[PDB]
Amino acid sequence: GVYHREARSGKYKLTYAEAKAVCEFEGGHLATYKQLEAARKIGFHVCAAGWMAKGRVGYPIVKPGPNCGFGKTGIIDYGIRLNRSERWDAYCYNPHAK
Repeated sequence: GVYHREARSGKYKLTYAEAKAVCEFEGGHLATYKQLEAARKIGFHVCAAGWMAKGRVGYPIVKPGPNCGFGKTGIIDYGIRLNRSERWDAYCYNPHAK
């Protein structure tokens, strides 16, 4: 059960700490790479850095955009950047997320 999530103020405003608090808020759990992958292959596409893993934020793109991803394939994750104080989206993952 993976679903994209944004900030109450707008995209690119959630920090690994905030992004999680939201997902874990409703007994949920941040989405990972492999997870967002199996969901990405089903149609999980979100042109925006989505927090994941212990603190890694990538850019999952199933449809190579012209100006968005410039033509990227799959999730574009490079790993943590040692700065959760960043601002992006938040990938949620709850068994029921209800």
